[PDB]
This record gives sequence, structure tokens and C-alpha cells, in this order.
Amino acid sequence: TTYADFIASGRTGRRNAIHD
Amino acid sequence: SVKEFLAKAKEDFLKKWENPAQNTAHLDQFERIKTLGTGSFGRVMLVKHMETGNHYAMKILDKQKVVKLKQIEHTLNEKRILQAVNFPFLTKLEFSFKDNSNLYMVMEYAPGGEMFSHLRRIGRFSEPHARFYAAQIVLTFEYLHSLDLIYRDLKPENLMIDQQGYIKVTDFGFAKRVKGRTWTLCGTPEYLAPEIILSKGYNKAVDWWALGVLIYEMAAGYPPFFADQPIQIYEKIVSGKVRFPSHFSSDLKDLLRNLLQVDLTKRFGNLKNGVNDIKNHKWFATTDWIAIYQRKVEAPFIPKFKGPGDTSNFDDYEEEEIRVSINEKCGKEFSEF
Ligand SMILES: Clc1ccc(C2(c3ccc(-c4ncnc5[nH]cnc45)cc3)CCNCC2)cc1
Repeated sequence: TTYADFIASGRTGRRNAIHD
Repeated sequence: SVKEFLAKAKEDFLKKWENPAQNTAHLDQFERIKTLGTGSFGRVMLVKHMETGNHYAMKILDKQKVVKLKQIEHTLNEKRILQAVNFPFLTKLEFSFKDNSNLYMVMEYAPGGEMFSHLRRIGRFSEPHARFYAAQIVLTFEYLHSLDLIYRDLKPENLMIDQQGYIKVTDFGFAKRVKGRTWTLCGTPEYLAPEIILSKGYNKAVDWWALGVLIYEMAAGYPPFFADQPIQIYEKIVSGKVRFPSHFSSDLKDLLRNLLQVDLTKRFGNLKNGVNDIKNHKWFATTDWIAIYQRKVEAPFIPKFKGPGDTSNFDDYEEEEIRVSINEKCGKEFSEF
């Protein structure tokens, strides 16, 4: 499931901003 | 009316924008209680203002770290904007100051914690629950955009819940007052509009794309474009394909198709009719926009509130000194702060 793929990913914690 | 409210709002903003408040407190006027969260060049702490006993959130930025990360002008933007705005779903600065080492911004404390925490824990929000938050974002952006401000970092991590269950948009590190196009590559991967990723000049339309991502994430429990690495996420965002969970209502999907629209001539919020294309969409049919602004709608989630200065809705972070050098750092860079 997409839920399961999300929870198993490394991006379920607080996500940092990007910048140049 | 809306147009009249926003005109008066702009008169209030411009006066403060052109003559910013400066050096309106000192660190010794506050008691530091706990770290609410951290960033690359700073942290936000719960503090108590000793004069009043009022609790505030205090954002502490290390000047040398801001310089190293090339965020000088962006930080000046943040302070200048936040001292000048005033809106129910934003935390304006109550005070600001600096010392030898740090920059300080003091704002109303939201004790309900981050929307992020509740969203991940609960899994997802119902459509009514997601709509209640979305309405407050729609009004905030209408306010901000009318002042020629772009926000550029919408995500659940930046949305704090107050004692009444209403939200505060926080962290204006990438906010900018700009009338034309701007070019800075900034934001959070999952929330970047395709224009940003493809290095085009972009405008406030990126905030409306970001709203699409937020609404999707709140309703699904995960964002429309994710992967293990940002580059994979950027590939998904540009490709022009999104999938909706089967539980998404017809109305929700249509709103999202119009918000997550790569074609800027078609993206809701960026058309001739402006924000009203969003406000008058079927998905918002049950939204009383004035009642939300007035904070008369009952929140679908009200947080645990055990008392003043309660931090139970925030995570724990290792507490570190606020060290103040005997020598002034970066005096010229932050002179206007
Ligand atoms: Cl430098 C820095 C430090 C911490 C934050 C975060 C942050 C934490 C708390 C608050 C905050 N909490 C409570 N009340 C507030 N009023 C204004 N900001 C508040 C705002 C931003 C951003 C969202 N994820 C957690 C860290 C951003 C930037």
C-alpha cells in the first residue's frame, strides 16, 4: 500500500528545507 | 468587505514595513524554560516574560551560522516582515533584539504543538478536519499575498496548533516581499512547485501549489510526491502525474487537480478570479469564511492543555547554553535587525 511505502520511507520525520 | 479589510491591513503593514521596530527587549527580561525545536542556525524556546508573566516562543538565531549558511538577507526578511504583519493565523513579533552572538525574535506561544506531530500520530485527518485547517491557510495567503509577500515554506512542520485548535503559520525564514518574479531555490522538496525545481522565475503561485500538497497530505496522511531521495521527489513533481486515495471525495480531487496544476494559466489562486476560485470551490461550500477568520467555528481537534507554559505537545530536545560572546559578531551584516 502507499501508506506502507510511506511509513517504510526515510521521509516520515520532520523534513528540512533546501536552499542554494 | 474583503477588499476593504485588506486595504486597511496594507496601510497598517506599510507603516511598520517602512519603519521597523528594533531593540524592543533584552535577553535578561525573559526566563528560558525549554527548547520547542531546532533548525540549522538556531532554535525556538518557550520563555516567560518576567515583567508580565506572559509565555512566549523565542526564536534564537546564531549570527555566525546564519552568515555561514548565506541566510543573512532571508533572516532580515523574516524579522522585517514578522514585525510588520498582524493576522489571526500568524505570530507577529511581540519583541525583537540582538546581542554580540545571537538574533532574537519573540512571538506568541502556541501550546498545541506542531500539526506535523498530530498528523503523523493520528495518521490522517478527515476532510472536514483538513478543510478547517486549509481555510485558515487560504485566508493567511490571501492576506500575505495582498501585501506582496510570498511565504515559500508551507508544510505541517511549520503549522502550530493553539489552545483553541486554530493554527499559526510559523517560520518566515524564506518569506519575501516582491512585486515581480523571484528566483531563489528554496522550500522543502515535497512542497516545491515545478517552476522552482526547473529554475524558472516564479511568483506567489508557488504558495497555492504548496497548499495543494498540504491538503493532500492532511487528507491522505502522506504527500502526493514522495521517495527516499529528493531527486526522486523532483522527478515525480515535474512529471505531471498525481494519484488520489480512493477515499478522497470527488470535490477534493477536483480542488487538488486545480491546485497541483503545472500549467500556471490554469492553477487556482493564480487566475483572473484570484483566491475566490479557491474560496468558492465546492469542497469549501460548507466553509463560512468570516466565521473562521473570526474564530467562531468549533475546532475539530482541541489539544491537551494542562496549564500555562505546558510543553507536553512538543518533543524533547537536548538543552544547550545560550552563550553570548564578549565580542560582537557580524555587526554590519545585521545592523538593521
Ligand atoms: Cl531556527 C528554527 C527552529 C525551530 C523551528 C521549528 C519551530 C518550532 C516551534 C515553533 C513555535 N512553537 C510554538 N509557538 C510558536 N510561536 C511561534 N513559533 C512557535 C516554531 C517553529 C520549525 C517547525 N518544526 C519544529 C522546529 C524552525 C526554525
